[PDB]
Amino acid sequence: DFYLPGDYLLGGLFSLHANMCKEYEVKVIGYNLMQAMRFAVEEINNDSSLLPGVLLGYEIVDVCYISNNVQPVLYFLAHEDNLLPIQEDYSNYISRVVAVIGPDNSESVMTVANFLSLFLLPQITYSAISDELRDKVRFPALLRTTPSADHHIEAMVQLMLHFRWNWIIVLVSSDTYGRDNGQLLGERVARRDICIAFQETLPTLQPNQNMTSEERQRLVTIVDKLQQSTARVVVVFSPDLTLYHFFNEVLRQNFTGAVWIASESWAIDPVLHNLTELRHLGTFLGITIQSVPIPGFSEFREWLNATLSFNTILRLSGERVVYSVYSAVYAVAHALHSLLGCDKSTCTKRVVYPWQLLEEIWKVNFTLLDHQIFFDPQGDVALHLEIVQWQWDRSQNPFQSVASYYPLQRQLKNIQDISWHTINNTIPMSMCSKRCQSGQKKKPVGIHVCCFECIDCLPGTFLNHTEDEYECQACPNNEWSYQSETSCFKRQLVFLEWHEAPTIAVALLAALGFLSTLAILVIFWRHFQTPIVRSAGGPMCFLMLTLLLVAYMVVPVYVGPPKVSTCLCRQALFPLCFTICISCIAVRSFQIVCAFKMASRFPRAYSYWVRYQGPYVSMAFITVLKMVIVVIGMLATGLSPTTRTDPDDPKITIVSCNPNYRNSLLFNTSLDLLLSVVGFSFAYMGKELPTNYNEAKFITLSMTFYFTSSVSLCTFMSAYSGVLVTIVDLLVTVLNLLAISLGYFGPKCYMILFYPERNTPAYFNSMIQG
Amino acid sequence: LCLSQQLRMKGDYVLGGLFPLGEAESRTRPSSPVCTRFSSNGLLWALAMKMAVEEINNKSDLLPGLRLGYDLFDTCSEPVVAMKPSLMFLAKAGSRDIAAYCNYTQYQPRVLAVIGPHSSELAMVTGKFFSFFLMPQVSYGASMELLSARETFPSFFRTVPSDRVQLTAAAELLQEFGWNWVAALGSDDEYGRQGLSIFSALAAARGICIAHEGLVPLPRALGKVQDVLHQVNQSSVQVVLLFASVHAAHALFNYSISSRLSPKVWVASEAWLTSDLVMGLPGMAQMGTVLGFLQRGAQLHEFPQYVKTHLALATDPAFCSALGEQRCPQCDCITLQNVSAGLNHHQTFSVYAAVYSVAQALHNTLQCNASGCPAQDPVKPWQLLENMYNLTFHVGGLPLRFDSSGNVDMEYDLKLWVWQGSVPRLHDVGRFNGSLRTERLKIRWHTSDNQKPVSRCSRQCQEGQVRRVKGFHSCCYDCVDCEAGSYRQNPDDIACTFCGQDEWSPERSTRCFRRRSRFLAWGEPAVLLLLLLLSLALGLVLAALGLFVHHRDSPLVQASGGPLACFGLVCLGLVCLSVLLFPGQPSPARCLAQQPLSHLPLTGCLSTLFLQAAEIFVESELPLSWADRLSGCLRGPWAWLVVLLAMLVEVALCTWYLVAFPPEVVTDWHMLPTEALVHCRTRSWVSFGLAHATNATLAFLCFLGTFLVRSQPGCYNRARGLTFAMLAYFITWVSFVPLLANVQVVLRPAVQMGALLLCVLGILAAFHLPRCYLLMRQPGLN
Repeated sequence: DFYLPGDYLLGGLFSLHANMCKEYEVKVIGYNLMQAMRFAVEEINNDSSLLPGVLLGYEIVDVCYISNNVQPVLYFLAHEDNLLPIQEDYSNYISRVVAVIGPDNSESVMTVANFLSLFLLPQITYSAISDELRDKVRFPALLRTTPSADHHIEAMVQLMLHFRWNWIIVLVSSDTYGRDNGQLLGERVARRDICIAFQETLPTLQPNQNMTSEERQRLVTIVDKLQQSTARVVVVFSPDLTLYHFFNEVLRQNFTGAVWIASESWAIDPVLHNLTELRHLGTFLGITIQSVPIPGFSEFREWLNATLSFNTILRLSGERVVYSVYSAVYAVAHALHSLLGCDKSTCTKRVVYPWQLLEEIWKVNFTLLDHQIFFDPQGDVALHLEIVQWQWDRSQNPFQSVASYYPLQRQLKNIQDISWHTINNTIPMSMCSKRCQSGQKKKPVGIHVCCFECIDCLPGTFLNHTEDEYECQACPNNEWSYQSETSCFKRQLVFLEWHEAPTIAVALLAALGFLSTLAILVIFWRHFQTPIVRSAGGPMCFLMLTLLLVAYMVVPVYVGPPKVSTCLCRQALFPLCFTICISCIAVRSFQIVCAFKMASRFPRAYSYWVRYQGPYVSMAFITVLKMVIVVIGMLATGLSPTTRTDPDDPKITIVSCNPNYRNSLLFNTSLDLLLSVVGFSFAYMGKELPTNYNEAKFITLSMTFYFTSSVSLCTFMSAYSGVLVTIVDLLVTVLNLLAISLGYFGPKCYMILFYPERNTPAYFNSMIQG
Repeated sequence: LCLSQQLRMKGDYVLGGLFPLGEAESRTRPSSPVCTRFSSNGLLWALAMKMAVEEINNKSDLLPGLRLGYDLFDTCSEPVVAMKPSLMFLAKAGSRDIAAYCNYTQYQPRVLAVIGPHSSELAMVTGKFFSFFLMPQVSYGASMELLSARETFPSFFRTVPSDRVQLTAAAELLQEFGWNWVAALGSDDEYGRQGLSIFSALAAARGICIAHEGLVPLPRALGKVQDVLHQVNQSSVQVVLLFASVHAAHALFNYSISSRLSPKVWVASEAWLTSDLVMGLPGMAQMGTVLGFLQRGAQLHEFPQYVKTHLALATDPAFCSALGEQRCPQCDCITLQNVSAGLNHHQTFSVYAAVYSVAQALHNTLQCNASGCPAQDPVKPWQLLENMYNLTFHVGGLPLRFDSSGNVDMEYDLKLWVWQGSVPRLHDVGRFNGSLRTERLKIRWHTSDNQKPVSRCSRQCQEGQVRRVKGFHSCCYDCVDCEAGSYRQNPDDIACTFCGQDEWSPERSTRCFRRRSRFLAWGEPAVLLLLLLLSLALGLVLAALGLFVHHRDSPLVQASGGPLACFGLVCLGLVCLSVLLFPGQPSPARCLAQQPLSHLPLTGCLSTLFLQAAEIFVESELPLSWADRLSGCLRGPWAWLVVLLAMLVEVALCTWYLVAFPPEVVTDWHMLPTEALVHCRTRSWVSFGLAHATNATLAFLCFLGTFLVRSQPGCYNRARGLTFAMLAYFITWVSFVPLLANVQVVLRPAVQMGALLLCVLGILAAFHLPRCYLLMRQPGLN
C-alpha cells in the first residue's frame, strides 16, 4: 500500500501514530489523509487527458510528530543504494523522488525545508499555518495550500465587530503557537478600538498523568481571575490534550456565561466534544476551513480498527483537510504536464530536474471542483474559511456553519442565526463602560481607552459632541444654559416699566405733589404785599420753591431704558437740589435762635460780625461742599450702566444707574443727614418760646417725615426684596420731597387764603417785637 | 601570508570546527552562495582553537602519545552554506558520499567532535541534524534557553551561560530593592521574545508583575516606537527592563533623547551594557541609572604574542614552502592592523575551554593513566557522551563541570554606570553566585537628594475602600475611598451608591445610618431663659392691674380713663401669655394659630393709648370751638367705638393674610449634616408686614400728636410718657429686623419670641408704671 512503481514518484510525510514509531496510539487522521493522496494518484492515472501514458507512483513514510525528521529526507535524496554524493553544484542530480508533500506540524516543516533548500526540491504543506513560513529568503522551495494565521485573526476580529464586543480575555498556551498567536491578536486589536482585560498562560500538561499541587493552584487562580472580571468573551490559543484539566477545573466552580472563541487546533475535536457536562457553559464558536465534498471517495476509503470506531465521526467531519492534499497532488500533476510539453494525446519523455518543476508550479492555474488553484507570490492558495458553532443534539452534525470568510476580500459574509444561552435569545453583551446620556462628558479611568465615567456639566457650560466630548465648552456671550443642556437659552433684562402698578402709584403721588407746589407758586406770588410772604426772607423763598419743581420734573428720568444720557442726571441733577433745600431750612433755624440769642449773648462782636456776612454766604459754603463731594463721587466711580443677575431666576437681569448700590447711595446721604439734624436741634430750641410766624412747628414736623423715610429704607434694604430696589428708592425719593411741599409751605398757603389775622400789617408789627 | 593553508592537520583523532570566517555582501539554481568579505573575529577564534590544540599536543599528562588534529570551515552566518560541511563531517572515512541507514551504529564518521557555531540561529539548525547521529557538539557563543531541552538536543553542550541566569538575577535584584511595579520591553528578534517569555513567569512566581509587556521594532530601514513609550509613560513606572540587541536599544535611546523623557532606572542585558555606540550617544546622561550583570571569567594572556609570532612566521617564505609539503582565500592578504582591533576579546577563552573539555572526555574514555595507555579499537563518537555529563575539566586553573542539561556554571558581577565628565565608567556594586549580595552605600542615583527611586503597588485594599484592578496579568489594585456621600455596599462591584435621604454617613463608610428630627425643644437653655422672663413679664403687668382697679375712682386714674385703662392693661397680659405658642415640636394648629393670635390683642391695646394721645391733641393744637366739641364727644362711648373699629380692621387684615399665604410646616434636610430640620416656613415679610400694619399706624399716630406738646410747667405731663413709650415700640421692631435675618436658622423661632417680651416691657415702663409709682406714693404725697 505504501509503494507503487512508476515513471515519476512522489513523497509523503504523514503522522499515523502520535502520542520507534510503532509504539504510540493510532491516529486515523494520518490514515485518511494518506488515502486521499493515494486516491488522487490513482484518479490521475485513470484519466486519459491530463498525462497520456506517463504514470505516477508514491513513496509514503511515517513521521511520528516531531520524532523522526532526518531519515526520510536522506532517504528521498539518494540516487540508489543509499548513496548521496556531496558536491558544490546539484544542477544535474537526479533525486529518487520529484516532490515532497510536506508534513503537518510547523516545526517539522521548517526542519525539512532547511534541508531541502539546498537542492530546491518543491514541498507543499497542508496543515501548517505561521507567518514565518512566508519568508521566501529562508524557504525558497516551500508552498502551502491553506491560508495563514492573520486570516484567522481577521475573521475573529470581524466576528467581534459584527456583534458589539470590546472587552475580552485572552488565554494562551506555553509554546510558540500560543505566544505568536496571542502577540498577533494583540497587535491586531490595538488598531480596532477593542480592549483586552488581561492575559494568562495555561500550565502545560497532558492527559493520563499526575499533576503537582502548584499547577492546581495556578489553575484555581486563573479560574478565579476569570470569575472576577466583567469581560465575558474568552479567546483561547492552545492545542488539544491540554484543556481537559482546565475545563474540569472551571466546571468544579460555578462559572457560567461566556463566549469561547477557539482556534483551528481545537475547533473540531471529538474527544473534548464528548464531555456532556460542557453543554452548560455558553456558546462555542470556532474557526475552521471550509469542506468540499469529493465525489467517489467513501467507496475507496471504506473498501483500521480506529477508523471503524469513529466511522460516524469521520462521516460527519474529516472532509476539511483532504481537499488540501487532493489539490496539491493535482497541482504537481498539472505542473509536470506543462513542463513536459505534452499534448492532448502525445507525450515526450525527458529528464526532469526537481529545480525545474518549481518554476512551473509557481504559475499553475486551473479549476478543481469549482475552485481556482493559483499560487500567490508568497506561496499560498486562497480557500474560504468558516465559523462553526458547536451543536450538542446528535440528530444533526456536531459542527454547524454560521458564516463564511473570503480571503481575497477580508470580509465576513452570509451570517446565519446562532442559538445563544441568554434568557430570550438575545445577543450576549460585553462592554466595559456604559454609554453616556445626553449632555454628559467623559471622564477617563484607567489605561484602557474603552473604559470611562459619565460626568454631568454645570450651568453655563454646553457640551458639543462635534467637538471634544471630554470637556464641555463654556456658553459665551449673553447665552445661558443649565444642567444637562447642550444648547443655551440667552437671557433677559428689565427696567422700570409703564404698566407696572408701583410706577403708576408713584406717578399719582408725585403728580399731586407737583400740582400743590404750582398752586402755591401763584399764591406766594400775587400776594407780595402781605407780611407772611415778606416774613419768609423775601425773594429767597421763591428760589426755594422753583428748585422743587425741577426735582419732580426729574421723576421721569427714572423710567425708561438706562443709559449714560439719563444716568448722568440721576447722579448730578437730582441730588443737587436736595442739599440746598434742607440747608435753607437749617440756616433758617439759625436765624430764629442765633440772630437774637448770640446778638444778646455775644453782642460784643456778633452784632457787627454777622451784619456784613449774612446767612446767604454761609449757605453758599454748604453748597460749595456739595459740588466738591459730588465731583469726587463721579470721579471715584463711572457713568457706565451697571448690570446685575436676578436671584429669582437666571432668565432675568437688572440694569440701573451706577449709584444703585446702597454704599454709593449713602455717599450723598451723609451731609444731608447732618444738615437735617442740626436744623432739627435749632428748631426745637425755639419751638414755642418764639412765635416769629409759627415756623418752628412745621420745621420739626417735616424733619420727622424725612427721618422715618430714611431709617425705613435702610432697614428694609438690609433684607432686600428681589427686583424692588429701583421702585423703593423712587418711592422714598418722591416721599421725602413731599415732606417739603406739604410740610413747609402748604400750611403757609392756608394763612394767606383763610385768616387775615396775620395779613394785617399792624398785627405782624406787634408779633415781630415779641 | 599562508594562514589559509593551516586549517587542516592530521592526527589519530580529528576535531571539526565552524566559525564565521567570512561574510557575503534570489535563488534560481541549486548552488552554494559565495562569501568574500573578510571578518577578523572568525580568524581570531580559529587561531585560538589552534593554540588550544597545539598546547594539548605539547603536554604529556593529557592524551600521552596520541596526536590531535582539526578541520576548520566557514559558515557565513547562513544555514545554506553551513549545512554542506556539516553533511561532510558525517561521511564514510576516505569517501565523498553519505549513506542513509535506519539508525546510527552503522556509520563511520570522519570526525570525533565539533566545536559548534557562535550563533543560536545556526545552533538550532545544526543541532537537530547532529542529534540523529549522536555526534557531540560543543558551542562557545550560543546562549538560548530553548537549547537546554534534552528531548530535541541530546548531544549539545555549551561553555557560555544560558539566558535564564541573568534574568533570575535581575528578578532577585528587583525583589530585594522592593520594586513590584515595573515595565518589561524586549526586541523583536527571538532574543527578546524568549527573554520576555522567561521573565514573565519568573516575575509572576516572585510577587513582581508587569504594567506593560511590549516589543521594540527593529531598525529594518519609527512610528511604532512612539506608541510603545506612550504606554510606558501612562503607567507611572520608575523602573524599565530592556532585553534587546544593540540596534534596537540604540534606536530607542536616540528617540528618547531627541524628545524629552523623565529619567528612569533601566535594567540592561549584556548586549548593550558594554557597547560604545550607546555610551557615546550625546545627551545620554539625562536618562537616569543604568545597572546590569556582567559575567566573570579569565582571559588568555599569551594570545596576543602568539598571534604576533604566528603572523611573523607566516610572513616567512621558507615556512610556506615547508608548509605545503581554500575555505578562506580572503585571509591571506591581511595585516596586523586588520586584527589588532580585537586581540582582547572575551570569548577566545570560551573556545579554549571547549577544546579542553572534549580532550579530557577522550582521556577518560580511553582509560589512559599517566604516560602510556591501552591499545584498543578506535573510540566511536557516541561513546564520549557517557563521560561528558558530570565532567570536571581544568582550564586555566579554574575547575569547570558540565550539568545534566549540558550547561556550565559561572558567577556574575553587578555593574553600574557612573559619569565623570562625559565618559561613562563601569563600577561594581554587587555579586551573584546563587544569591544576590548587594552594596547600597556606593550607588549614586539620579534623584535630587540621592535617594532610592520607588515603584510600588498595593495588593490588598484596606477594609473601607473600593479596589480597581490594574496590571497586564491583573495582580495589583488601586484603592479609592468614596467620599462622605455613599456606602461601601460590596467589596466587588466597584461603585459607591449614594446614601439614603434620611441617612448620614462620613467618608469611608460601610453604610449610611439614620438621622434625628431637629427643632428647638421646650427644655433648651434659650427657652428656659425666655420663659423665666415671661414670669417677670406677667408679674409686673398684673400688679398694675392690682392698682388701677383699686384706685378706680381717684382723680389721677380718672384722667387716665379708669375702665379704659384696665381693658388695655388686661389685654397686654394676654399677648404676653401668647408667647408660649412658638417653641417645641411644630403642629399645624400652632403654625396657623401663631401670628394672627399674637398681634390681634396689641391693636386691641394700642387703641387705648391712642385715645389718650388724641385727647391731648384736641386741646393743645385745635381751636376752641372744635376743642369743646371733641372734648364732650370723645369722653363718651366714642372711646369704645374706636376700639371696636380697630378690632374689626385687625381681624379683616389677618383673615386676608391667612387666606393669602397660610403658614405651613416644612422639613429641611441638607441645612445641617446629621439632623433633619422640621420648622414652620413663612413668605418673606409679606405676612410680617401685613400683620404689623395696624400697630405700626396707631403707634405713629400717637407719636406725632404728643411729641410736640409743651411740658407742663412744674408738673408731670401726660405727653411725655406716650412719646417715650411709642419710640420704645419703634426701636424694638426696627432693631430686630437685621437680627432675625442674620441669626441661626433653628433659633429663628426663638427671636420672634423676644420681640413681644421686649416690646411689652417697655410699654409697662413708659405709660402705666409712672401712674403706679405715683399711686403707691399718693397717700404720702398728700
